[PDB]
Amino acid sequence: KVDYPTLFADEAAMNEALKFIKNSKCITHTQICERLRVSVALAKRVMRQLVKSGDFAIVSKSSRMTIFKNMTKKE
Amino acid sequence: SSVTRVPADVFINSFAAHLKNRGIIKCPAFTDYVKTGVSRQYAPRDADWFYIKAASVIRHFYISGSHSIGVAGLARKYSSLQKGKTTPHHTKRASCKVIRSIVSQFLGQKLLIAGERGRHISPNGRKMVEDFAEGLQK
Amino acid sequence: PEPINARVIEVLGRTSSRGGITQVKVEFMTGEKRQIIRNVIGPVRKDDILVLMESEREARRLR
Amino acid sequence: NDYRDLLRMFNTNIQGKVVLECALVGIKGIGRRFANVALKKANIDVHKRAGELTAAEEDALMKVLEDPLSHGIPAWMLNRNNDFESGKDMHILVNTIASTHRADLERLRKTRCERGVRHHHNLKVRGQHTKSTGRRGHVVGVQRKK
Amino acid sequence: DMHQKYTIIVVGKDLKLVERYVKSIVKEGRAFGISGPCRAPVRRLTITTRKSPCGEGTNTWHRFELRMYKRTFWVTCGGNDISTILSKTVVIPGIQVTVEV
Amino acid sequence: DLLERNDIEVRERDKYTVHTLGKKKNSVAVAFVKAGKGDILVNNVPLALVRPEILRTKVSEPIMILGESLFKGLDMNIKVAGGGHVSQIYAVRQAISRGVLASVKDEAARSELRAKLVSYDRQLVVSDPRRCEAKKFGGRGARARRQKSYR
Amino acid sequence: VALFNKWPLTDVKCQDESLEAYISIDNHSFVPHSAGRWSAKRFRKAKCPVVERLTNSLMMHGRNSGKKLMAMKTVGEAFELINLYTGKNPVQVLVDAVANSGPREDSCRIGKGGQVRRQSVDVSPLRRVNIGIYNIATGARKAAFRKVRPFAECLAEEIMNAAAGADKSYAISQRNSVERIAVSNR
RNA sequence: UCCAUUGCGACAACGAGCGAGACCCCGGCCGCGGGCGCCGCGGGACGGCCCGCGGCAGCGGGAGGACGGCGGGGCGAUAGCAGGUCUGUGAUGCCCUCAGACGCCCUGGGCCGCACGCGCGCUACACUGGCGGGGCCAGCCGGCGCCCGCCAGGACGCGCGGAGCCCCCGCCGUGGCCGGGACCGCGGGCUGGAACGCCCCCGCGCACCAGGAAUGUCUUGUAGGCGCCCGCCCCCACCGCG
Repeated sequence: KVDYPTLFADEAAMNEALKFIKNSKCITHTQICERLRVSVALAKRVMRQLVKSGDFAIVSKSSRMTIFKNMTKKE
Repeated sequence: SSVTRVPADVFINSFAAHLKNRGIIKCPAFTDYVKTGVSRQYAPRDADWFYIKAASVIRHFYISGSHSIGVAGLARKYSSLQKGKTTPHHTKRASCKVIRSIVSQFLGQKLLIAGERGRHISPNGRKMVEDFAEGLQK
Repeated sequence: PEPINARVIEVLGRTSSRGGITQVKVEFMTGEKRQIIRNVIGPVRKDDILVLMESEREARRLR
Repeated sequence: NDYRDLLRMFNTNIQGKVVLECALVGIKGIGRRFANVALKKANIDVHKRAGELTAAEEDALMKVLEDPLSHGIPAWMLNRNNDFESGKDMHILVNTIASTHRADLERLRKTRCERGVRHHHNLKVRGQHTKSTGRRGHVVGVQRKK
Repeated sequence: DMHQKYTIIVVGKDLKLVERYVKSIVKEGRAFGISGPCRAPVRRLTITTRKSPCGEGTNTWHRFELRMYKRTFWVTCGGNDISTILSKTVVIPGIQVTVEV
Repeated sequence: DLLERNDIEVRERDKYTVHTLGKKKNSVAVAFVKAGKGDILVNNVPLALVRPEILRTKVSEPIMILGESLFKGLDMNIKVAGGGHVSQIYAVRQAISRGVLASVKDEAARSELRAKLVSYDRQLVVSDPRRCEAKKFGGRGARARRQKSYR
Repeated sequence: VALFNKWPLTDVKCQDESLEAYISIDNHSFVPHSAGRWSAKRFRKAKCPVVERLTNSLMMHGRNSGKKLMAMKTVGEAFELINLYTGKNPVQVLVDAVANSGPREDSCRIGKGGQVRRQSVDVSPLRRVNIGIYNIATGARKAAFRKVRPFAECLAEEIMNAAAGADKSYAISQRNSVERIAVSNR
């Protein structure tokens, strides 16, 4: 009765999620976490690093909902 | 005025970063351990909660100015209600000791010089706080 | 088979014993001008376009 | 991330998800008087996976619990402020909670009192709500020796 | 003339009675530099009692309200002049006149 | 807070030329206009500054429907007291819109320009009679009663 | 271009003649808080903007009752998501969804005399719009209990799938279910 | 025809009346005097007018318009009930106890005991939710300061002053959970002749993961949601009037 609470070793697991993020055109902060087996707290952090990379573009900014689509996803 | 134009959230957060370089106030240890309020569910996790409260009191102070705000007055800006009881909740005050330290410490830095019913900003402080706002908007 | 668009030429009376139903006199918006009273629930006014009908069921004006 | 799930201490498993804070109040609950007044800070990280926490950080944490006054935690956070024993202010840990509960209940029986009868007979003590409120489970004044 | 400032305050249940006493104080004071009358916000005295003496019935409640209106008149005069004004003012029994030096 | 002489009590001298009242849900906003350099600030606070950021777009309705040349240059100082939060914004909106109308003043067909604003938003020039109702004996709220045990 | 500075209200068109006068997309203030006392009169869906009518519908369930503002936010995040789901005008997806989620066929009992067996009744062309804005929102609400998906995207799931004649949303599977009740109880 | 013998017509009935109306209380708005406390006195939406029907009374659709044809309230006929209260009383009949008193004072009880069953309530079941600091906002109509103490509170004083929800950015995975807040150990106090009253701090994490029959209560500032004040009261609200 569970998913994958945290346990985000940043090796191949972390590389698979951002490649999955390279596969999905648009991403939702709660949605990715259950889209790819992980908790919500992990979901915002990698995307923020993608925002630091400039590979993530935000459209709505709120404490409840933050949405990201890859700047280079059109490739 | 630009101090009414700096959004309250932006003013308060930005002011405390240089107040950290300033070394003004000096938040004590027991206060950073205790949970603010007599109705709060558990302690705020801000860690620099005392320093962040200090940017909160002196901004609302600029608007209050001459009329003055006593120890209860700044507690009023952050007044909350208990969220965990079988019976309904009646509103109550926040903690007096933490608030009494924040403007008493501010009296020490001479930005606030007060001698009236409770507390008022020294003109040098009103000008300087307003000057931080002058930097904030433009 | 498609819900036939209809023109509510006029509203008749509220019946069904709870007043809930409001049977109305109707005419075909699409068709050779077939016009018959039909049973309607919810608010209706004249010149309404009712595109929710099979046409065969026929209602009546006695109430 | 070396999340390191389990890392059980005090005979109570923890989690790789729990933040370093809930991990102690969640040490069976029993054994941690919480509200995180000192727990929120201690010397440990505020919000990280609790297994990732290094043993050295965990060991210092074990020491602060072992001597609360030495950490600088005020007496009001600790549970046994005056003590009916050697009268010395002390914290309560997991095993001592139920030993001290035996101490509180068995003392109650030896020193017979209304507060003991309202526990040996299983009546709720203090509230006097054994009248018309708790049909709930049958933990209400019943009786039937004969 | 030691022109003392007197504040005259009138509290009364009836608006009809109050206006008449207010008019007399204004009328008497034109010779003495009377400041115009100040009308108070109505002072509500609501008492709510369930009407039934016994407990029978859906308790219905009597809201019994007494309205107090107070009138402030500032006068700068000698101590005697208010007394001369007093004979002329029409005294309504039970209405209160308050002389505040 | 409540119908005081707070209409102009805060400001002394610099008599602001226009006085226009806006009221929604027990919230009083008197609009003071001096025809300056595009100061639409109300409550001594910027138009962009608001309690609900999303709500600000509604309070810019005369600005979008009526010519911007009006709001391009004006001067404002509004005393809003009373109201929960959103009550204050519509009252503010009634005030400023009436304040722009008071500025038009001399043109006789001032109403015709204003009615484009009524057509897009009715009550932008009108005050609602909607006010809180009262409870009665046996009723927890204004239009209810204690749940009845037997029909 | 007046919807959240985007999604022009003018661009939206009446795709269906089934309900036309009742859908109003002509007078919307950007982010339609629209608190405007539309309770008097029995015939004014023009007065209640459809998006704001949905706003009223979204607050519900007792805990969120009264929170019209939490709906204005709910519509905006879903509309961005709809724009991200399909480059089309999200308000147009709303016109299609409300038309495609309200019941074409319902059957009340309508026993004029005694025995009551549900009798087939064509719905009023105003009635369909009211239920559609109710069912779409309730589609998100029905699955807003322990769902990982937040309410806003829950609504965005409902409007887009049911927008065409395809049925995946609870709201449209309700219209098809009640249509079937009125095909059986004819 | 109207909520209504509410009318208009017509009639061995013809005139009266009492209910309903009228009236009064508060708002929808404005004007005059004023004013500290915006508060006293007037007026004003009249089914008036438009269109359709109306014997006519009325009747819809309408526009102007603060407001559409009672604002939110009170006062409420004749006739009853073997309804309730002798336990509010200088409202009291009959009848009892009249000093080892059913008189009247003190001291300790009890109504706070008490399977199950109920008759209202209250808080929950979380994800439009938490819990987060931190932008706040009232209307009843209300006083604050300073200093110690986590608070609880206490001292020393001066007469003086405002909610929550929500809105903020955050922290947070669907875990009886950081949901919920029970039960209940350990202290700090309050006030009171006295806690057995209460609050705060720190344990603790009850049930409960959307409620079967069978029920209620309500159409706009309404339902719900969320707080303030009072009544009583040393103490103490979930109650009630607001």
